[PDB]
Amino acid sequence: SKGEELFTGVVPILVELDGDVNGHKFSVSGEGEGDATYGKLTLKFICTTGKLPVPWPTLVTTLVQCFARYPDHMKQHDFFKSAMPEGYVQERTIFFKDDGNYKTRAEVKFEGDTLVNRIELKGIDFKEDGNILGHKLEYNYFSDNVYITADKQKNGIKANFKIRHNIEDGGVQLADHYQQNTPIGDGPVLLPDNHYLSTQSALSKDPNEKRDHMVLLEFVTAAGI
Ligand SMILES: [K+]
Repeated sequence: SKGEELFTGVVPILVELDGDVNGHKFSVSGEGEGDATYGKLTLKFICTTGKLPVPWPTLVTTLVQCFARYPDHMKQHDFFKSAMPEGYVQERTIFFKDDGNYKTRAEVKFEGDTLVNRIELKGIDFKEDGNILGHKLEYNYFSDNVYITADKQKNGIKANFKIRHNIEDGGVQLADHYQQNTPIGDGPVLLPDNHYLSTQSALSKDPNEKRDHMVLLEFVTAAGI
């Protein structure tokens, strides 16, 4: 595709989210860079409206799969880069088991030489003393597989996966993800064979930063072919 050549080096990334969860409104801004040669993302997010009303870990997935390392033998299955520079719409429902759900819609595209992810999140039916609104999740690390399949009728893809969010002194808060991506442009895109993205997210803090924030180091690699 044309789009693949946009990712051969280090690309600056901007993320902007507006959220509304059980009536609590909030915004997040993120900056960093992605190096798709290595599947490597480094990002820092700030809650610009003050204190974040959900746990940071629950927003990682929402807050640029075009930075996946696709092995050379799977380059024909890389929908994400094939949609660039015009981009794709990424939409999700995220099902928090025994709790509410997030519904997200994002546009991922280049603005100049900057890869931008603009997101609207709406969360409904959360328990106000639940693990999410009660801030009962650990802040550390999670890893999983994003199972991707073609959706020929929207000229895009679907995916699904499950995140096991660690509960502080406890088990796991499951977060079932259902995803669709559709190209923004009229251009052609690569419709993939079934495969997955193996993704590892490491969360940390900037010792100098007083705002509510999250530092993210993530690796994303396509596999399963
Ligand atoms: K938390």
